[PDB]
Amino acid sequence: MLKYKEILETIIEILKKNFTESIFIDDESVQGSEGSCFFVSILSVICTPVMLNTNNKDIVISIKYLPKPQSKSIRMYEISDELNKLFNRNIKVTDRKLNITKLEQSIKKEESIYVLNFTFTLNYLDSVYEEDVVYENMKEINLNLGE
Amino acid sequence: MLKYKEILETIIEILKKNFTESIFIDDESVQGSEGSCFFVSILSVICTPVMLNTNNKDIVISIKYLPKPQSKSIRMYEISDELNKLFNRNIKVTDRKLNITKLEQSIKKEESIYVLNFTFTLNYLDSVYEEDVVYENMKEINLNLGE
Amino acid sequence: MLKYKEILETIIEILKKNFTESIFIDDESVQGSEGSCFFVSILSVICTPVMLNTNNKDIVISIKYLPKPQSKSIRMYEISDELNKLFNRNIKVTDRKLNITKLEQSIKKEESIYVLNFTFTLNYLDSVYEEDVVYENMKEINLNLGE
Amino acid sequence: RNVMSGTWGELWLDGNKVAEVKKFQAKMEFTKEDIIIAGQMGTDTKYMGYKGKGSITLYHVSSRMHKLIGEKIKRGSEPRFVAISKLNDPDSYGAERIAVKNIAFDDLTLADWEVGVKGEIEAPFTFTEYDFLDII
Amino acid sequence: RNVMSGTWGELWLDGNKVAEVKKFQAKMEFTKEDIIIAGQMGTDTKYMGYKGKGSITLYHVSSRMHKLIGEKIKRGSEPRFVAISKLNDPDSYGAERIAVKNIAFDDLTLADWEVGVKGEIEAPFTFTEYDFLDII
Amino acid sequence: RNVMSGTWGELWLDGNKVAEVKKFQAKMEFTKEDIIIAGQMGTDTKYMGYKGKGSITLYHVSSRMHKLIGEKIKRGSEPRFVAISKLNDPDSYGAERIAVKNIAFDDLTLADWEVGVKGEIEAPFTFTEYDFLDII
Amino acid sequence: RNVMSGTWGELWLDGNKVAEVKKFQAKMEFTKEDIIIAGQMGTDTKYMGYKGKGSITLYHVSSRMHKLIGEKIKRGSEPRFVAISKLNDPDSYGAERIAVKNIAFDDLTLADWEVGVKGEIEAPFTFTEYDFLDII
Amino acid sequence: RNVMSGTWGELWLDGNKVAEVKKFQAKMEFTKEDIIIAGQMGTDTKYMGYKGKGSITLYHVSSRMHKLIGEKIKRGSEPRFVAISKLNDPDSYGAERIAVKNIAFDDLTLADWEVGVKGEIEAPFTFTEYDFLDII
Amino acid sequence: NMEARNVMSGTWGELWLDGNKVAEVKKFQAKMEFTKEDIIIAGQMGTDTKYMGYKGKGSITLYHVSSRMHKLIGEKIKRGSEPRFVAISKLNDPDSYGAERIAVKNIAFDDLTLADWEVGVKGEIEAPFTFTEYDFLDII
Amino acid sequence: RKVIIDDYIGKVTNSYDNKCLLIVAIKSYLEELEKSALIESDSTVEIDFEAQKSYLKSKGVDLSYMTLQEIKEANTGSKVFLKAKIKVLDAMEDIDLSIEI
Repeated sequence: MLKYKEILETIIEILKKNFTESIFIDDESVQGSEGSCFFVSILSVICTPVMLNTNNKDIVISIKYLPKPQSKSIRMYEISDELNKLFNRNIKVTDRKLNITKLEQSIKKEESIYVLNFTFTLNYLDSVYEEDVVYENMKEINLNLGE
Repeated sequence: MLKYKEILETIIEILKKNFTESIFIDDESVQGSEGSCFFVSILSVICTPVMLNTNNKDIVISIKYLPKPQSKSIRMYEISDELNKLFNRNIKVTDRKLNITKLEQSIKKEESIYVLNFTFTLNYLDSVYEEDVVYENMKEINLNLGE
Repeated sequence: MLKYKEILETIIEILKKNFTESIFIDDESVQGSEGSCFFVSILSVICTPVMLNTNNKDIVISIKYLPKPQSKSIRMYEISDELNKLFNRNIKVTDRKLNITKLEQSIKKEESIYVLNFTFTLNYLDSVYEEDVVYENMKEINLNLGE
Repeated sequence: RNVMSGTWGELWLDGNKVAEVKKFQAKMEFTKEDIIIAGQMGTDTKYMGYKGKGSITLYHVSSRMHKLIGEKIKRGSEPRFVAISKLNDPDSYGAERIAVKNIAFDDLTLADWEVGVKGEIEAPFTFTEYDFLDII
Repeated sequence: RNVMSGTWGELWLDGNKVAEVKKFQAKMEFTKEDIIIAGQMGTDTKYMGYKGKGSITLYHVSSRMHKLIGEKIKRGSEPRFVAISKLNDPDSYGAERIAVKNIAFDDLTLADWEVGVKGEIEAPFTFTEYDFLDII
Repeated sequence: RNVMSGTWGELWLDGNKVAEVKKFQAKMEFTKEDIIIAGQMGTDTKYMGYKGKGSITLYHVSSRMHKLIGEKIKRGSEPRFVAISKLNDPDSYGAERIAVKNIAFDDLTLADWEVGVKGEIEAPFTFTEYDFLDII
Repeated sequence: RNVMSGTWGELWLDGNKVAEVKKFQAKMEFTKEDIIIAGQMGTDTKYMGYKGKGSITLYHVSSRMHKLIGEKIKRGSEPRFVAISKLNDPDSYGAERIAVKNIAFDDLTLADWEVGVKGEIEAPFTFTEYDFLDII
Repeated sequence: RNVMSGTWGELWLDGNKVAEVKKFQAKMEFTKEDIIIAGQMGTDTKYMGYKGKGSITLYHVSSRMHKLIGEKIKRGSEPRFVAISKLNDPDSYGAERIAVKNIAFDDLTLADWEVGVKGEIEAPFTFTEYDFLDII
Repeated sequence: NMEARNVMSGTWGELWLDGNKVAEVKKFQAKMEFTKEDIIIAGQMGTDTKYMGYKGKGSITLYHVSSRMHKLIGEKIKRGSEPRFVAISKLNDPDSYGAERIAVKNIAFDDLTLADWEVGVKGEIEAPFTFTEYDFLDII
Repeated sequence: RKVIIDDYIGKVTNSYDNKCLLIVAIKSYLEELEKSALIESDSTVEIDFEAQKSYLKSKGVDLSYMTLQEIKEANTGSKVFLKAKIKVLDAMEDIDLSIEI
């Protein structure tokens, strides 16, 4: 199928190319940072079977910006537009393009500071694993007919 | 009927075969562990009568992964795929196969650390116990007819 | 009518016969216990008038199991099945049988430990009190007819 | 001032008190014909008769309707009944009773049940004449 | 007093017990004609017959209906059956049974399924005469 | 005991397996005429024939229906097909297959789409005769 | 495998690209007659023709429909158009185009607005013949 | 690009500006006849006329409709009016105006009110010819 | 005895014309119209009738599958010779008490339909006839 | 043979679904022969159960405690067993006529 690690790596690489601030995945590193660090995680995954062999996946991906130094909220408002410019229609992961159904963003205060939370959802259909027995071609067909 | 202990044992055995990290069922042991331990429990069970003798059961099963050492979130993202690869369509418990209606997964922070929560629901019909009196076959039938 | 004390006594007696662990009704006793104690209570009662003289009652009854010693969660999973074996269809209270509409069970952590919560609802119709005046039979009937 | 609540409702059918009754309803529908009169834009109507309609809704405590009408319906003779409805809310000032006569039932429900649902029976009927007792 | 719950319902079809049955229902609908009598505003009705209708709803455990009627329907001969319904709630005082005779089914459902949905089959029927056993 | 779930459903159309199929349904509806017999209140019915009806629902993965019937519909000749439906739930004891023959489709959907919605196609059809394989 | 999403939909009307289009739909409905053949219970059908139907839904950005058909409708001559629909989802393997010819519109919407609601226009149409480009 | 919002809508009726107007709507519905041509499966249509329909919805600020048409309706002479609708969203590039002529109203609402609800009046109308001003 | 299922249905009939089975048959009807004259007898108010003979009439309606009716009589009619045919009708309903069969003889047709069609309408051909004799075969 | 050997030999995988497809094809062929009145009606084509059972017993298969459906689903290597039932009308060769005086 398609691996979540690959999606996370692709998004992290895009952010690395387009921004100069560091990108972290675990909370300890963002706590230990000196300031202006990103945070990337996969919020939730929902799987529903629509066919015998295929599932339907909705993945919500969360991006966080936490500016530590004072008077950097204007930097957050600048960064919002640059983030918006990248994730418009679809992204390409392992020679496959996945749609982006909607974008959501909110500015809320966490603990003692305000943070920016940028989210979007991916929708695509994927196939479950199965094992198929191999049969050889038909060679002899016996047909006996009676009363 | 079908016992919940058997379902839990089957899932624990599957996880034991497919993963090298330890599996625990209780909170104290996962607290006392040194790191990278699993947690398996049955979240909820709903019973509804659909016929005279049968009930309808929906069981939600929760799997947790708590990586204690730093910089193990990428390990969590790796483990998500391997967990996904196992529980696609159905599982076999006591020569009976139970369907998996949907899968759900979320990454949230609990206390001071982030954890992975993998859940899915099983749906099957099961029969309640009853006691039936035994009767002997009919031997003599009396039929008197009048006005 | 039918008294709630009788229902609670019947359930407590059933649990006493079928289980060896102690059964308590008040929180102080379960706090003071050394381990592996039950807890029985009536969660909520809803009364709705469906006719002039009768009401409709929905009673939700809660059973709790709190294993104090370490490594007793497997005992909790064993006890779940034994509880399920008893409350399938109906219970008999004061020569009257009351239906069990649905069953619900959940495993959640309270304070520092995990507990098992087993609930079910009873549905039956019951009559309100009234005082009826007694009249004597008709003896004399006067009928005068005119224009 | 208070409006009567339907909780205080009692029904007598064929001289027997109906212990279980969820609701009762009886209505008289008129018959009118359009008449156009020369020189007038507005259209007038002439009243030519009326019809009586109603229904009952009661819980399936017993087999009342069968014992009432079952064998006679098969035989070919249709019975007629009289029903009395009383509505006396203690908050309101007075009570109200109505006698409905020459009742005929539209249908008969032999059996109807579903898993997890208490049984209910509703039987529509048609009547001809009514009488009023204890008007408000 | 308690009202019978439909959880305690059993059905016998063609002398075989139907293990899976979600609901059962049988009704008799009367036929009436409006009659207007000179000198009376109220309109009366004359009872001229009746019709029997009903339906079953059962889970798709097996292929019962096909084995019942499939080949005979193609051949051109329509079979008739007898069904028995029993409703015995332990809370209520007594039980109730009805025998429905001369049953004919309206349609046949060869196959019906959807992803993520358990199959259900419902088959309406029409009957002529009924008999009553264990009247409450 | 378990009831077969529709997730385990496969369909073969014209000898080709249909990979994408959301639901399948086929039904036989009977034709009856009311007959009134002198001296009897109940009304009886006579069976005169049947009609086959059904439909499919499949995702818009490819242009299957056009390649099937589009040019022949314009030319003036209507093709007929055979469809096979298989339902095999592993929990249930056995499987079930049906062959539906002499299928004719009611309509053709050239294009249908909307912003933010995955495409779905449903095509009703009528059939004449059926054959049964692997009865449960 | 992925199912095409309608977000990637484009429409050309009368040789001009329609920038705003919410949904597009075109269907062919067949005409059938019931035929009963002696000695057979199943009823067969004969195909006698077809009709083309569809509609568009687009935002009220400009006055396109009026400039298209308004004066000619009053004059007494009805124009016919050709519309092309393209559906190319990048996830899916290929694209699909259809040419719909001899289009005639059912109605014209002069003005329609409400407080707090963005305007939308939907115009049903009927067509006769279609041609296929870039089949999948 | 922006789509016009209906908040910026103004209506002139009979040369007087209608201050309170919730929505306005006017449409032309065509009349078509099915024509079958020998040798063609597809069915064509002939356009034979059109009908104009619409409605207004306005708050019950004053008694406008009565002062407009009440006495003349009773007298037996039906008046005709002209209404102008203007839609000018500042975000959009231009404005749009339409003149609707030969208007006749379908009904009159003398009074309509309910406890706790602000009054609203809606009056459908039919028109014959329209003229266009300030086409976008 | 009497029951709804016993009533015969028309779907189960079939017709043989000139020894060849006709499969595209919609309906078949035969009848015998008696001839009676009113006679007034002195002293009695009620009029009485005397039977003198009968006339046979009928018709056949069939789908326009093929041009069967032309090949029978089209060329013979122009030359001046009129052919006579024999038809057999069998009505066999599985529910009813068996089947009844009747042979209708000396059939002469009333008209010939060269062409009849309309756009959007399926084709049908109906032909009325007259006969003189009949037999009973396997009457119920 | 022009239906069986021409196409279904060496060109189609031996799976139970393909067996069902072949059965459907053979039945559809037999319907045409029935319609021409060559054979009688109600001719059935289905899997030869006994021959398949014997072949399965020939190899190392424990036929006990196996469902009939489980027996039919078994893959018999590269051979297919089918059985058909058709009826043919014979000519008149004997007559028994009775006369009552």
